[PDB]
Amino acid sequence: LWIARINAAARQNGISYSKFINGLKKASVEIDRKILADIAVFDKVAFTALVEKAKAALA
Amino acid sequence: MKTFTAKPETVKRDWYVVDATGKTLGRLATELARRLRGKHKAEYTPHVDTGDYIIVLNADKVAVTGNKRTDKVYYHHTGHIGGIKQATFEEMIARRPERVIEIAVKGMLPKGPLGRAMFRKLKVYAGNEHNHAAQQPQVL
Amino acid sequence: MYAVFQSGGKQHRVSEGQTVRLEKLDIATGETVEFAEVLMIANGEEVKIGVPFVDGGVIKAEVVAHGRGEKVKIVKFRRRKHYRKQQGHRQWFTDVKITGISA
RNA sequence: CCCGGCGAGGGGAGUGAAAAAGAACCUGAAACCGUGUACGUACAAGCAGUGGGAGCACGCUUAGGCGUGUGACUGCGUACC
RNA sequence: GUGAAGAGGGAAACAACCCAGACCGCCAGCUAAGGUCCCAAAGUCAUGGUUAAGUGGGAAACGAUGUGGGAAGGCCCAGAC
RNA sequence: UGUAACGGGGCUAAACCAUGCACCGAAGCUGCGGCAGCGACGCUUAUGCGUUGUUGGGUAGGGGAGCGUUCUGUAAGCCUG
RNA sequence: UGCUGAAAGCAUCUAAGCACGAAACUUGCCCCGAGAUGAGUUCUCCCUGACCCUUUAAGGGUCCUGAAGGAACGUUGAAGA
Repeated sequence: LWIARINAAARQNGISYSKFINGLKKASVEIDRKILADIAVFDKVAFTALVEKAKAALA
Repeated sequence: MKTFTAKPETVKRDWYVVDATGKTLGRLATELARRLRGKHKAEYTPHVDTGDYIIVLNADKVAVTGNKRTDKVYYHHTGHIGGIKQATFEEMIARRPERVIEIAVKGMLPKGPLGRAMFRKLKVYAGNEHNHAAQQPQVL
Repeated sequence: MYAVFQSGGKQHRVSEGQTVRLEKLDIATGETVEFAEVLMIANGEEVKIGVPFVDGGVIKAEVVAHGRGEKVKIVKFRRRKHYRKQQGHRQWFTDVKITGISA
């Protein structure tokens, strides 16, 4: 349920749950994505930006 | 305050022409379950009570990719264990849209529980653009 | 205001809720202690530039108010299966919450 | 007093605190039952569940997620000695 | 090795038999050993071979102009096939 | 005596072996509550509350501690038609 | 059973490909069938007067020169549990 909102559309962008998470966890302040990412269910239209932050090296 | 989402009856149905029929059949007949439940529409109740409406188009194209196709049987013996048996195989039975060679979800919701109310919501009308007997409003 | 509190409680990221914490080892029934232990609380969680976590600490502290959870709510189960017969036994604990952030 | 079989039992009177003391004389639940407020419901599985919850016969609230039970979905299982 | 007067997660559903493992709580975190497309809740990820048979969850006494990786060797352009 | 050796459905590579990586994740140690036993501490000591260590399934045996329909008694004592 | 014809200038029903074939599998055969609750439908025949009640898409409720009709309607019977 809660992770649905960070994979159903993010799939077609290639940002695949299990395989994104190694990239993300390289940053020691970004740990608790478990429940705190669920705002993504309504936040879509300005949540689109979130993955720009480190993309140069992340992607 | 709850994280749960019952009924939901059925709030997300995603009306889709399953064109994957034959040309990558045994990849996505395995996961028509996880579609009715999930992978896009997973955002509400991905385990309990729900319904879906996927759009059928052809049936006798199973493709299936192995020696299995011309020597794997199916059995029902519907009365008194049958006695006298049956021995037709997969590309010979698929000629008929029946109950075992065409739904797939038979084997993935595999007993009847949770499946007991969602048998023909996908219509199983078969015969291409000549047989679009599905939803009049705009399917994807 | 959007707490950073997690010990026995990390659901609590809501601004008021209501949602539970711990009743801790020592006095937890006294209402208030009026002092404020935290300020790493939030930043983009409250503004027109959005983030899902703790990047900042925006001027708004959290008061020490463990509140008045004094009537004994529901706590206990038992033991039986085979001959395992314990039907009092259960030494107590409970949960409680904050007095309502006046900010 | 009134009906019925010149009956049985009740509906009011009534000695009476009382007929929940009425002569199948005990001030009084138990094995099992009848009409009903609403449930679940003539595709049934597996000690018939406590969960987790939709809204339903009904009830309180200057709106405030509760006070109520058969128990759509299904999850967990084998309560004994 | 603690077996039941020990219950149920192990290795298949061989309660005992490898052994340390539970009082009792959560709309909270995760440890191994089974796995990890599934009923089933995470990559059709990246990075190297093999394999082209339905091979995997049936081997023992042999077989065979189908191929696969390696190091020596024989024969051959004064002409071996 | 109904195809019934993973529980299925057999998957042509999703695999089979080697090399990278992070998710699931029994009651299994963690969040932080409460605390019976035998020990060590700060002191107290009729003794106890917390700190600190060992740790909290329980038919053979020995420790050692809670309460009743009311009888014989606390009490012409206070309680109640 | 053999056709072309190779793997390997051979020999050749197979390798790539064909054409037939039997209690046999199938199959509008013979016999019932969504009582297979997937709940599908053709063909042919038949109903259009006034209105009320709020807690409204949930419905609840009336009254129309009483229509053509319906089963007990008088014996049964051919099937009669």
